[PDB]
Amino acid sequence: AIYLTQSPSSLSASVGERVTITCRASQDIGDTLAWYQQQPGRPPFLVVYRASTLNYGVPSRFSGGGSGTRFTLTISSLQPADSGTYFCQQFKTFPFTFGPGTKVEV
Amino acid sequence: AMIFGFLGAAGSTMGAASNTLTVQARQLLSGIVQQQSNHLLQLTVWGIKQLQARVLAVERYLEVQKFLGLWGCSGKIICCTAVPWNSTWSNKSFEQIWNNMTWIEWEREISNYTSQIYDILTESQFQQDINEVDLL
Amino acid sequence: AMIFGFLGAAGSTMGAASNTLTVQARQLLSGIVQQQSNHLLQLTVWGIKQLQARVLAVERYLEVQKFLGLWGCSGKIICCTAVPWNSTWSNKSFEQIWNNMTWIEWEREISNYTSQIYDILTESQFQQDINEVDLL
Amino acid sequence: AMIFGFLGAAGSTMGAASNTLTVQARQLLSGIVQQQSNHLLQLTVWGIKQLQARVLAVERYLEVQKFLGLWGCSGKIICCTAVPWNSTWSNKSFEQIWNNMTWIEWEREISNYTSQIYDILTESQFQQDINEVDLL
Amino acid sequence: QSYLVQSGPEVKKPGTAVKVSCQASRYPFTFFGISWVRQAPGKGPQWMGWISPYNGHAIYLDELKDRLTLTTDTDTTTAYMELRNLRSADTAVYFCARDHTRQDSRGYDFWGQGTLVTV
Ligand SMILES: *[C@@H]1O[C@H](CO)[C@@H](O[C@@H]2O[C@H](CO)[C@@H](O[C@@H]3O[C@H](CO[C@H]4O[C@H](CO[C@H]5O[C@H](CO)[C@@H](O)[C@H](O)[C@@H]5O)[C@@H](O)[C@H](O[C@H]5O[C@H](CO)[C@@H](O)[C@H](O)[C@@H]5O)[C@@H]4O)[C@@H](O)[C@H](O[C@H]4O[C@H](CO)[C@@H](O)[C@H](O)[C@@H]4O)[C@@H]3O)[C@H](O)[C@H]2NC(C)=O)[C@H](O)[C@H]1NC(C)=O
Ligand SMILES: *[C@@H]1O[C@H](CO)[C@@H](O[C@@H]2O[C@H](CO)[C@@H](O[C@@H]3O[C@H](CO[C@H]4O[C@H](CO[C@H]5O[C@H](CO)[C@@H](O)[C@H](O)[C@@H]5O)[C@@H](O)[C@H](O[C@H]5O[C@H](CO)[C@@H](O)[C@H](O)[C@@H]5O)[C@@H]4O)[C@@H](O)[C@H](O[C@H]4O[C@H](CO)[C@@H](O)[C@H](O)[C@@H]4O)[C@@H]3O)[C@H](O)[C@H]2NC(C)=O)[C@H](O)[C@H]1NC(C)=O
Ligand SMILES: *[C@@H]1O[C@H](CO)[C@@H](O[C@@H]2O[C@H](CO)[C@@H](O[C@@H]3O[C@H](CO[C@H]4O[C@H](CO[C@H]5O[C@H](CO)[C@@H](O)[C@H](O)[C@@H]5O)[C@@H](O)[C@H](O[C@H]5O[C@H](CO)[C@@H](O)[C@H](O)[C@@H]5O)[C@@H]4O)[C@@H](O)[C@H](O[C@H]4O[C@H](CO)[C@@H](O)[C@H](O)[C@@H]4O)[C@@H]3O)[C@H](O)[C@H]2NC(C)=O)[C@H](O)[C@H]1NC(C)=O
Ligand SMILES: *[C@@H]1O[C@H](CO[C@@H]2O[C@@H](C)[C@@H](O)[C@@H](O)[C@@H]2O)[C@@H](O[C@@H]2O[C@H](CO)[C@@H](O[C@@H]3O[C@H](CO[C@H]4O[C@H](CO[C@H]5O[C@H](CO)[C@@H](O)[C@H](O)[C@@H]5O)[C@@H](O)[C@H](O)[C@@H]4O)[C@@H](O)[C@H](O[C@H]4O[C@H](CO)[C@@H](O)[C@H](O)[C@@H]4O)[C@@H]3O)[C@H](O)[C@H]2NC(C)=O)[C@H](O)[C@H]1NC(C)=O
Ligand SMILES: *[C@@H]1O[C@H](CO)[C@@H](O[C@@H]2O[C@H](CO)[C@@H](O)[C@H](O)[C@H]2NC(C)=O)[C@H](O)[C@H]1NC(C)=O
Ligand SMILES: *[C@@H]1O[C@H](CO)[C@@H](O[C@@H]2O[C@H](CO)[C@@H](O)[C@H](O)[C@H]2NC(C)=O)[C@H](O)[C@H]1NC(C)=O
Ligand SMILES: *[C@@H]1O[C@H](CO)[C@@H](O)[C@H](O)[C@H]1NC(C)=O
Ligand SMILES: *[C@@H]1O[C@H](CO)[C@@H](O)[C@H](O)[C@H]1NC(C)=O
Ligand SMILES: *[C@@H]1O[C@H](CO)[C@@H](O)[C@H](O)[C@H]1NC(C)=O
Ligand SMILES: *[C@@H]1O[C@H](CO)[C@@H](O)[C@H](O)[C@H]1NC(C)=O
Ligand SMILES: *[C@@H]1O[C@H](CO)[C@@H](O)[C@H](O)[C@H]1NC(C)=O
Ligand SMILES: *[C@@H]1O[C@H](CO)[C@@H](O)[C@H](O)[C@H]1NC(C)=O
Ligand SMILES: *[C@@H]1O[C@H](CO)[C@@H](O)[C@H](O)[C@H]1NC(C)=O
Repeated sequence: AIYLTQSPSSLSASVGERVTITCRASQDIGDTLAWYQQQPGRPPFLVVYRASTLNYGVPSRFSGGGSGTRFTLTISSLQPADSGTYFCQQFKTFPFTFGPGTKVEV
Repeated sequence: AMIFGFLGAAGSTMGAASNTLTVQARQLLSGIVQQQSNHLLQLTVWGIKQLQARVLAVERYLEVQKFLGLWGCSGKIICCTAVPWNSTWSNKSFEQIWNNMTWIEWEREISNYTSQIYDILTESQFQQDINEVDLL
Repeated sequence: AMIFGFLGAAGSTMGAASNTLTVQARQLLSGIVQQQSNHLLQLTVWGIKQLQARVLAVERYLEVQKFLGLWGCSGKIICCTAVPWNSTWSNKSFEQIWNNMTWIEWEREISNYTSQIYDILTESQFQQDINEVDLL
Repeated sequence: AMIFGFLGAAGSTMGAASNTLTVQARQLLSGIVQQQSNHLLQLTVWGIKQLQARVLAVERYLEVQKFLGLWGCSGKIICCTAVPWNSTWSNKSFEQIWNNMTWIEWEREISNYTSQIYDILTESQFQQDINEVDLL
Repeated sequence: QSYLVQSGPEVKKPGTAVKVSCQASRYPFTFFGISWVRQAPGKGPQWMGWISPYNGHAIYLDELKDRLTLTTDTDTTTAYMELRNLRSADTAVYFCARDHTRQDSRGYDFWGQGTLVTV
């Protein structure tokens, strides 16, 4: 029963800056974390899995890292397509809980 | 977890199929062909067909054993080498191979570079022996 | 101490017979069957018998070499293993085996567990390779 | 420096010929004789000459492999031993062998002592296993 | 290859039972596991259960342990989900997600369009 807490709630953003999303954990999670990009009216889309690997078809500007309890999702060259909210999920405990979610303003 | 028979884990991923290597390896030379076979009895129609099978069973075993010797892997089920993986034969990550592929699917994927990989492995083992003679 | 011939130490205890292992091992594949053999000359009555004798000699040699590879003992006369002895196959002490028994008597005593022991030896070697891949 | 073909370095000295050992070793068991062979088709005139060519190609491979196992050199291209060189087989120095002689010339020089050397090599490996069993 | 399609929306009165089916096609159904998540309106996804279409083994969430059961069908390659004792707060979009890989997926590859149910 691990709870995922991620901050900040919102990110004021425009084109071309280092936007970072941090997802904390209440217990040792390891490298078993995933990031989902949800656009309006669309189901969540996996972008990063294992906290380091990039899903098929995602632009290389995305990146993730960290281990243990601290994780990040950084976009180097934010572009007008990276809208919507993001979620982090844990994949080691009996329930695979999600995170509250953060929205990027563009 | 249960033990499998011969080729029973052909449909499972590599991570699970690699735990049943001795099942296939134990049956490569031994068979019922080497029995006593119950008009020369060794020139009959099936006297010849048995003899050819015996020679075929020996060539198949020695064909694999020849490569194990050149690569320094004699007497090992899983042998580690000093040849770095080249990300042109395949650039799949750990989970995309050992958790998503079967040994049949993979060996078809790198089938174009098996000949190249074999030559490199032989050349690598040769360097280790060269580097050891002029080191001791 | 004197050198023995082929099977000259069959009647001596293990402690003295094990000092002549290379005498028996040196004669397993090489013999006069591979000569030049002084109406198809290779189809005569004694042209066929020589042929299958040549194939018989190879299979007998490869039948032992198959196990040495599985157990990890390739290239060894006496090979130590990591399999603990089980006091159900035999519970004789050191002096009751190496100073009181011949290799023929002993192999008959544990004849019921040779097949079981062979499987364990292969499984043991497999674990070492598994424990090495995920350790380096 | 260029790669050679099969036996392309037969005329070069040892120091340069030993850099092409994998070329000769790679062709000892594999050939076109193991093909499908395009009135029993395997009793014809060339149905037999092919069968005896397949058995011949196997004994030639196993004959060398038998000695590698006894000497503890299985799976190695160049294998080092613990047998000191005896200055009766040949007393030439380093420069008089590896910079002035070819492998064919040398193997004829020590041709009288190869059998003696083979037995010594086998006996030496036996002592290593004996000294290890009663040491651990 | 592979695509998961769910049923249409349902407007079920409180206290009733709702069954939603996610149909999988054009890929080996039994190889990859199926997960269900519900995105409460104006909220983030919540994980409910994971069902293996190979051996039927299922995993549930404690709050839904006694209320939710997942069943799988092989011949027509369809995944079913039934929920009983529908509280007023159960209104949410329901998704069926395919596992990333055949073993230790740690990710979801393909989703469904969603099935918003009102209670
Ligand atoms: C033919 O093909 C099919 C499909 O391709 C294939 O089926 C796969 O078989 C493999 C077997 O090798 C399965 O992998 C195993 O799965 C076991 C079950 O895992 C699930 O359940 C876990 C919790 O179960 C515990 O608790 C319940 C009670 O709730 C209890 O009954 C159980 O017995 C058990 O105690 C759960 O944790 C697990 O979650 C994993 O997977 C999800 C998604 O895959 C992932 O997101 C998680 O992060 C986590 O990794 C899953 O929900 C599992 O117990 C077992 O684990 C053992 O082995 C691994 C090997 O590494 C060890 O690390 C581990 O410590 C255990 O010892 C193993 O993971 C796989 O799930 C099947 N796939 C499907 C879709 O069903 C067949 O095998 C193929 N057959 C042939 C012959 O080819
Ligand atoms: C066919 O079967 C027969 C019978 O089964 C078998 O005969 C046995 O052959 C083995 C050879 O491997 C014999 O074992 C050897 O015995 C040697 C002689 O031991 C006796 O004499 C010792 C003293 O002798 C010294 O002094 C005398 C002068 O007094 C001198 O002439 C000698 O040359 C020598 O210098 C004595 O110490 C010894 O006592 C031992 O044995 C008794 C009883 O067994 C025991 O109670 C003692 O505690 C002690 O252990 C015995 O009285 C012996 O020299 C020789 O030792 C060498 O080898 C061992 C190997 O481990 C080394 O440890 C040791 O340091 C020496 O290098 C060895 O022990 C055995 O005795 C025969 N059995 C019988 C009944 O005669 C044949 O070999 C078989 N043949 C075939 C082909 O199968
Ligand atoms: C058939 O038989 C023939 C004859 O038996 C045989 O020919 C021999 O082939 C071997 C090849 O393995 C030759 O050995 C090589 O020789 C190279 C040339 O050496 C000479 O030139 C050196 C300087 O050259 C440099 O500078 C010039 C410009 O000035 C430039 O063009 C060159 O490319 C190079 O950059 C010179 O130093 C050298 O002196 C050596 O030899 C003399 C006399 O033997 C000795 O007294 C010296 O002390 C010194 O050792 C010579 O004058 C040479 O570059 C090459 O070196 C490489 O390999 C060695 C291997 O150990 C490395 O240590 C070294 O670092 C280099 O990497 C190598 O030594 C040999 O000279 C031939 N013999 C004759 C008589 O021509 C064929 O190979 C046979 N063919 C077959 C198929 O069997
Ligand atoms: C683990 O393995 C599974 C299974 O692997 C598959 O099965 C095994 C048995 C082997 O045969 C493998 O070789 C084989 O791949 C993996 O699942 C696959 O994942 C990929 C990537 O996600 C996925 O391909 C994407 O499909 C998306 C949705 O499908 C639409 O497009 C298809 C296209 O099909 C046409 O093209 C193929 C090949 O050219 C033809 O064979 C076929 O006949 C069609 O003509 C269409 O059929 C559907 O109806 C959908 O319309 C699709 O959006 C993607 O397109 C994008 O691809 C890249 C990104 O990868 C972008 O850059 C492009 O611009 C496109 O926008 C992909 O085509 C496969 O369908 C999955 N297969 C199955 C069976 O599920 C899984 O990914 C592996 N996990 C890992 C590696 O972690
Ligand atoms: C392995 O090599 C084969 C042979 O070169 C490749 O197959 C070719 O693929 C191209 C791609 O369109 C075709 O135009 C050729 O006609 C194919 N050749 C044959 C003989 O079919 C193959 O793509 C390579 N890769 C793999 C993974 O097999
Ligand atoms: C190797 O052994 C052969 C055979 O013993 C030696 O050849 C003999 O050499 C002497 C020396 O003059 C001759 O008298 C004998 O007639 C030779 N014997 C034969 C059968 O030809 C040879 O000298 C030894 N050494 C080498 C390097 O070969
Ligand atoms: C990988 O293999 C290709 C040919 O398949 C070769 O050209 C390339 O040099 C290799 N990579 C490295 C680092 O050598
Ligand atoms: C892996 O190689 C394939 C070539 O088939 C290429 O399409 C893909 O982009 C490569 N992926 C990475 C991460 O390099
Ligand atoms: C010894 O062998 C018997 C069967 O031969 C087996 O039942 C027993 O478990 C073995 N001993 C141990 C310690 O495993
Ligand atoms: C050894 O095993 C035998 C069974 O053949 C038994 O009779 C004997 O008592 C055992 N001895 C010891 C010391 O365990
Ligand atoms: C071996 O097995 C046979 C048959 O089960 C049995 O009669 C015999 O007592 C066992 N032991 C030995 C030493 O043969
Ligand atoms: C060298 O070999 C000869 C026989 O060719 C032998 O007489 C001599 O003892 C050997 N040298 C040594 C040091 O053993
Ligand atoms: C080497 O042996 C030969 C025997 O053919 C002998 O003539 C020569 O003097 C020996 N050289 C040395 C340095 O011992």
